[PDB]
Amino acid sequence: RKVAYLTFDDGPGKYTAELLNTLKQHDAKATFFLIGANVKEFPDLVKRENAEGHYVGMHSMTHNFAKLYKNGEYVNEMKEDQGLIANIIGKSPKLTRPPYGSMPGLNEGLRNKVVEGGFKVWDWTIDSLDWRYNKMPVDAAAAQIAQNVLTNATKPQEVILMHDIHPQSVAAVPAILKGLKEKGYEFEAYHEESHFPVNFWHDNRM
Amino acid sequence: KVAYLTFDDGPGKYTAELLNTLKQHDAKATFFLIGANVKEFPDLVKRENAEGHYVGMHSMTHNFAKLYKNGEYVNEMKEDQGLIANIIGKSPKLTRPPYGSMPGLNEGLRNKVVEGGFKVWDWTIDSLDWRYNKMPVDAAAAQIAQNVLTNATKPQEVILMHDIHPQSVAAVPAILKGLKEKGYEFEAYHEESHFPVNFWHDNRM
Amino acid sequence: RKVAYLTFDDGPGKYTAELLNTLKQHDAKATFFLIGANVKEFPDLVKRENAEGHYVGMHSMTHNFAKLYKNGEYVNEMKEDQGLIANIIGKSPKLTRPPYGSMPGLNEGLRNKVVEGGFKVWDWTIDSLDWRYNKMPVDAAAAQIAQNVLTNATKPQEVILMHDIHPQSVAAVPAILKGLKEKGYEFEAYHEESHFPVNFWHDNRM
Amino acid sequence: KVAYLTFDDGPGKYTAELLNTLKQHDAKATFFLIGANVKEFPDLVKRENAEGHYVGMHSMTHNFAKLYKNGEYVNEMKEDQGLIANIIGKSPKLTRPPYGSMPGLNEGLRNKVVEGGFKVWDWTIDSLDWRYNKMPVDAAAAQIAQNVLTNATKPQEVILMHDIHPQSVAAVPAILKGLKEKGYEFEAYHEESHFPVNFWHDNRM
Ligand SMILES: *O=[S@]([N])(=O)C1=NN=C([N]C([C])=O)S1
Ligand SMILES: CC(=O)Nc1nnc(S(N)(=O)=O)s1
Ligand SMILES: [Zn+2]
Ligand SMILES: [Zn+2]
Ligand SMILES: [Zn+2]
Repeated sequence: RKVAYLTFDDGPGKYTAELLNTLKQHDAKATFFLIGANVKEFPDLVKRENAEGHYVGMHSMTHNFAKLYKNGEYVNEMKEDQGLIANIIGKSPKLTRPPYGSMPGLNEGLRNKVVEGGFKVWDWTIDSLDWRYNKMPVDAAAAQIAQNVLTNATKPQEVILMHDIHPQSVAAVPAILKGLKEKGYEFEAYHEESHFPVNFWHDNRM
Repeated sequence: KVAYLTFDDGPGKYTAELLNTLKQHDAKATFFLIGANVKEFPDLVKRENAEGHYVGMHSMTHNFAKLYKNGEYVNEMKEDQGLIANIIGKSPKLTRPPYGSMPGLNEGLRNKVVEGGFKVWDWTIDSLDWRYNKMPVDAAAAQIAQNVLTNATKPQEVILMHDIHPQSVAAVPAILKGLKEKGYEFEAYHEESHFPVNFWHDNRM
Repeated sequence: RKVAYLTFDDGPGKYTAELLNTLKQHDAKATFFLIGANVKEFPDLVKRENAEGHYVGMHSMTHNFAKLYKNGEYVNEMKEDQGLIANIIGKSPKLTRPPYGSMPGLNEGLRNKVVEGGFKVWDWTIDSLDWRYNKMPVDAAAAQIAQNVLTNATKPQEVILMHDIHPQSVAAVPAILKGLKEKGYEFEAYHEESHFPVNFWHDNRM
Repeated sequence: KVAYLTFDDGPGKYTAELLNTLKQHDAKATFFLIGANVKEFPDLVKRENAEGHYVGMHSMTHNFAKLYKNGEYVNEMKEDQGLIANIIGKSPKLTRPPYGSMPGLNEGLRNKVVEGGFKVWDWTIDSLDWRYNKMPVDAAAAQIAQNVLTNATKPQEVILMHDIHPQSVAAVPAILKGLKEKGYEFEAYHEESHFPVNFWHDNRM
């Protein structure tokens, strides 16, 4: 049995909504890591993502490496975010997705507090790199970002990294969805009850 | 089968001469105008719209830094619209980016344009008139025409030309006769007829 | 009457020679814009690029936008860069390729000095974007770089921008020669005997 | 079909018993060792080569930022190779980058690795042994075995495992049994047999 966990980072944003509709059409559930500023300006998008079966998770407030990691504000920022997410969906999500990835910012110090505070941390196994295709016709970048993801679905579980704040990205996801599904994947959201670790540090306390 | 003639960087001194050649061939075209040329040639603007041609927008400065690296595009395009609306009494939606949307019109600016209510048009055929500048008008023109005819192949096509260069205006009469024999029709843009023609393949425009 | 002007920027470098061989294997000629620092340290690659029929032209000494344009060193650096190249190959090439392209750095005033100094200036009609595919498998980067270039060869002449100093770039060169050839192109170097303008300023003085 | 067992981050506590199970099933493997563990367990290092396995480098600091943002990868690999040679009297060339070559081994570094004479190896199969750390070894080993077995399809396979974890070494016995049933042979790397296995698909390594 194969499962493909789509994750969309640094949202929600102006393309988020159209992306929410493409999932709807393929009966496909997904996972969202949101920056707290976008949580404030697009709050109906949060509830929609949630109301529609997807996991809503944290991605810090500032998305700033210096503040997150060298000053150690990761746990604070993820908490404050969870605050906003909760005043909006009525659950405190515990899973977080570090800006720029846990490697190497989330040192053993932070990782210890990460665990002390109740949070889990996801990285990914597949980097669509969608956000680097910002300089070409959109139908074409989409086709490449799709090829990028399709040709790396091998392991029964894969955690695909995307960004819902870029048009080429959302444009890709249809081709992705068709493909993985015909490769035998199912498109599930993260489930806290079902947690398993996925991080660059091999640290199975997250 | 439809062909859309487009004329950038005007109005200017040959625009008059050009408007007549279009009149005589019962040909409607499209004009993307610079604000300062709109300020200086308001007569030509009134006539352009008067004669069935579409009147559209080509910014205020035709300045690459300001439009794209400073994100003034939608600002300049809009103030340009004011200028035009004060002369023809409608506010046009269609903009043609100086130097084209690629890549100056980033995903961000492309939001603001969509949000501001504008479409964006590029072209499919570059007459390349600017190569034959300050050159014998008809020598240059026959070549400008030759460029255009031989890249006319697709059912619809949009043609980049500049009515501020004499060899360009000179190439127009011959282009009209050649494209009709290819089975095209010579139309202006219609806002209700809108369809996307942009390098980004961005169908929100 | 289809001609493709392959151009290679920031060279020469550690992948340049392999590229020179693929070119000889497909008996195809191309154009090289070179950085003076690379001129000096790979001088035998300059002499050979020239020796094998390709055009050798200048790409400045510092590839530094502030110095080239906001200080107006373009003409200077392009003449000094020429100086080195002449001392290796014995001709003073006329054609320059501005770092980051003439738009917008090469203003009315610089462009004046350019025309005054005898030089010509080229940009391109296709940006392969090769240099951006730095963060994925190389065989896969090449393929996208190839489709990027193959799907934009439309005009009778096209000037293709590439960098001979990245591995993914030279790997696309094979696939590209294959595809354009059956799309009807011939691979020539720039000949100053046959110069014509190609720039963003539409300035046919250069 | 040939199957290449690799063991990272060692030697350590369980390396010895692993070596008995390998010797016991007439099985040859590949060990990528860390310089501090080479200094601490020379008899294991000495033993590993002596029993026909390959001994390779997995860095000096297993520290992602030093290796790749500071380009100390080659340096740490050269120094590690040294420590290792002082024990087995040859200098190995095959390295296994901590955290895999993607994406920390840039074109710049991949150059230096090729210049310095080294190859680089990633894996085909990730045992995922690290998930079941500090867990019931019985269960953990069983799942770990399955993980690997359920991914044995390609004629050649390079498997990532860690001989510093009890659950991994415990899994090895059953892994050898399943793959030996799928007709695999269990070879060690040989440098004169080298072929590229890296995420970059850089066939210079
Ligand atoms: O989508 S995010 N959280 O902005 C990113 N996480 N890692 C990224 N890129 C690199 C190079 O680390 S982006
Ligand atoms: C974004 C961008 O401008 N890329 C480049 N344009 N020309 C380049 S050069 N001097 O290496 O060939 S890079
Ligand atoms: Zn992010
Ligand atoms: Zn213009
Ligand atoms: Zn390791």
